[PDB]
Amino acid sequence: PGAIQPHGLLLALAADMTIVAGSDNLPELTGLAIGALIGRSAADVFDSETHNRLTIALAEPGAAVGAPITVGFTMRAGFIGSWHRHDQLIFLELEPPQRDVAEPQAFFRRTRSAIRRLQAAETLESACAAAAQEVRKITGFDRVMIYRFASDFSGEVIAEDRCAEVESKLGLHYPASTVPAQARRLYTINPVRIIPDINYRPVPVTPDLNPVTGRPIDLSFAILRSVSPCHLEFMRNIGMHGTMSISILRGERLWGLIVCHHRTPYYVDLDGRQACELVAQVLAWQIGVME
Ligand SMILES: *[C@H](C)[C@H]1/C(=C/c2[nH]c(/C=C3N=C(/C=C4\NC(=O)C(CC)=C4C)C(C)=C\3CCC(=O)O)c(CCC(=O)O)c2C)NC(=O)[C@@H]1C
Repeated sequence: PGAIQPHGLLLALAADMTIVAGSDNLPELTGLAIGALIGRSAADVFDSETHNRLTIALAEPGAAVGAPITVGFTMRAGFIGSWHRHDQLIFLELEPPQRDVAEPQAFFRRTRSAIRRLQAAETLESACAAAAQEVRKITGFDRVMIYRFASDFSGEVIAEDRCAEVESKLGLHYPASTVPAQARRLYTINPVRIIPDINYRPVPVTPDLNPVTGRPIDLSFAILRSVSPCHLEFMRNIGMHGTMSISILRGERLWGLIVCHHRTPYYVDLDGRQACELVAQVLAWQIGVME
């Protein structure tokens, strides 16, 4: 155990900013070796401006999450990074700057438009239909659904927008087991979950033992964390190899999910995930007034 999905890098720093852990794909994306970085200082590995951004963000020890940091190394180029504090470690997760031609970009206009359209929705039903259609425009996903939770944590697909070629899931009910209590808990903490490719080979993080708590590294807060085989099989059975879900939060309660599926592996960068997050906040607020 102790692995992530390969579409990014995970570096784990101790509270003092010393590199204590890393995903095995660091030489393949940066050039530097994993062992040639464990025990190394962040001041040596990152450029002066990057180390400054990191130090400034980590100067408040209460702050659990950080806005995207441009991460540049001394041997560089720039990665888009997210940090989280969990299990007494600072997790720095990097998305490579290498954009694919199939992947969407330029989310601003489409997001402003989505929010303009969403505000004009008259009912809870028509706001969820507009949110599904608008998220599909922003992202390019094949199918986008609004999956609402019932009191027993079972859900129903109350809304959906999709490519004509893909099948419908509108009106379908599923047990609470499909999205279990511990998956649901992490969605109240980190609002967007991504699985760009259900057939990924997990990339391990070495060492997989936390050098402070004694206990192995808890990656339950990492964006790149591995997926339970049960969910991967569930997705494979419906023919969707790329997924993304955005929680609809009513306070800390999970009202539902904005579920996105793609037939082939599909990736939405940090910019588009933050754009979708905003749409979900607008939608949750409107659900609150309309309820
Ligand atoms: C395993 C035996 C049981 C199980 C576990 C499981 N599910 C998830 C995560 C998700 N499950 C879904 C559920 C749906 N997706 C949909 O498209 C539909 C309607 C067609 C449903 C009911 C969702 C949206 C997620 C979130 C992840 C994602 O965006 O795809 C987990 C957590 C996996 C993770 O790492 O996030 C687990 C452990 N699923 C089953 O079916 C079994 C009963």
